[PDB]
Amino acid sequence: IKQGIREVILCKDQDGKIGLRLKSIDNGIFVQLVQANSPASLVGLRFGDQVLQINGENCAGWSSDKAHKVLKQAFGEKITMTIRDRPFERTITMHKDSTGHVGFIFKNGKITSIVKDSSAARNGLLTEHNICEINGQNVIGLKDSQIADILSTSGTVVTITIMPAFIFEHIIKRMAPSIMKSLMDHTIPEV
Repeated sequence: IKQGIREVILCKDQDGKIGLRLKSIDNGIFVQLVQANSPASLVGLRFGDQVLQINGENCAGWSSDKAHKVLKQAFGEKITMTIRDRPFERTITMHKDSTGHVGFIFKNGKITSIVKDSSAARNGLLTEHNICEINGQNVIGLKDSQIADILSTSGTVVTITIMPAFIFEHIIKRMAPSIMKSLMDHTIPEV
C-alpha cells in the first residue's frame, strides 16, 4: 500500500471499455472490479483503490451510476484519473514455519482464527478481515482451495493485503460471486 495519491492515464479499448466497476463508499468512489486484459489492469488499477478525480473533476459524493456515466461520456483518446492506493487495506509480511504454515485459518476469503506461536500471531494478523491480495496477486472470488494453493506454492515470505470484512462486504454487494471468480483480474502484473 503506497503512501498516497498518483495519476494514471487510461485509454478505452477498441470496444470502448476500460475494465472497471466503481462503488460509492462514504462519499468517495472505490474500485469494485478490474477486468483482466483491460486498460485498467495495464495501468495498474487495483480492487479497493480510491478514485479522487476523473479528468480533473472530484468524485466526492457521486453515485456509482454517475461515476459509470462519466466514464461512458469521456473523449476516449485519454482519460486521466487521480488514485489513492487501496486506502481501506493493509499489507502484512509473514514467514512460513518449516511445516510451510504462516499460521491462520480462513473461510470464504475471511481470516477466522490466528494459531498461537505463529508468524501470523507474531505479525498481528487480525480475524474478520477479507484476503484481497497474496504476493501482490488479487485473489478475490477464488475458491478457498485456490487460495490454499497460492499459499502452498508461495516462497517462504508471504505478503497478504487485507481489508476489514464490514468494508469488504460493503464494496462487493451487488456483484454476483461468479463475476468475482470469472472477471476480476487475478493475474500477476505485466512489465
